[PDB]
Amino acid sequence: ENVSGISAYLLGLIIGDGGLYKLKYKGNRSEYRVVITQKSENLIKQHIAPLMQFLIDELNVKSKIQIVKGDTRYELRVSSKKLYYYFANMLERIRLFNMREQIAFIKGLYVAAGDKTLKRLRIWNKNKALLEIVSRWLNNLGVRNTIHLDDHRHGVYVLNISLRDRIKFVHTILSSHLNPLPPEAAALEHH
DNA sequence: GCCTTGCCGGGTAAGTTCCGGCGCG
DNA sequence: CGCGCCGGAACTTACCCGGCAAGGC
Ligand SMILES: [Cl-]
Ligand SMILES: [Cl-]
Ligand SMILES: [Mn+2]
Ligand SMILES: [Mn+2]
Repeated sequence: ENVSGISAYLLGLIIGDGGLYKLKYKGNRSEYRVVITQKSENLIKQHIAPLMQFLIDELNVKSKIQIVKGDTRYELRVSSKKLYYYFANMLERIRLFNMREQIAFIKGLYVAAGDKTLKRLRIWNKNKALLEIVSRWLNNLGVRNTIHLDDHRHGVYVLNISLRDRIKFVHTILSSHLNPLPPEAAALEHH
């Protein structure tokens, strides 16, 4: 499914560089936000926003995509109870992702929280349970990896992908045409 | 000879929840 | 009155990045 793949990709970005927020305001007012932030304006507008917009249209979500410029980064934001729960329930059921969704999610998580040099293959996150799920998926895909506490200070774990399986990881996972290619993977393929 | 990877410090790119406003039953 | 989109941004915790050296083949 094209929509489930894009969805899993976006969830990867949300988990890695954004979030899902249920806000309560003065006067019993409220808001539900789907958020992805990124320093690069181009990435948010040229790569991420069009995918989100496709999803919004497919799901008949009436809300608009907002791009807010902040001091340190751009924010892509959709204010939508419907889209919020769509992603929050998907995240709840993450262990049940099929292979396609797994790969889309890993791509997204990597763009957001991965080692972009690709000299080493690493993903940082404070959620060990999350990295452990990804570890299992990678193993099933034949990509060896380890999880260690990379930063004792702030308690951020790292998922290190064995360079023995660099080709398999990059070609089979980052470069799968089953769903949107991460920018650096698209570049490699077009050379 | 060199690759790999745990480990750790460097200079910062994300995240999180406020605010005032509007719309609508 | 009770909720849910919009637009902005202040505030908080950094961001992944990259060097080093131990191990192992
Ligand atoms: Cl990438
Ligand atoms: Cl509304
Ligand atoms: Mn990021
Ligand atoms: Mn953070």
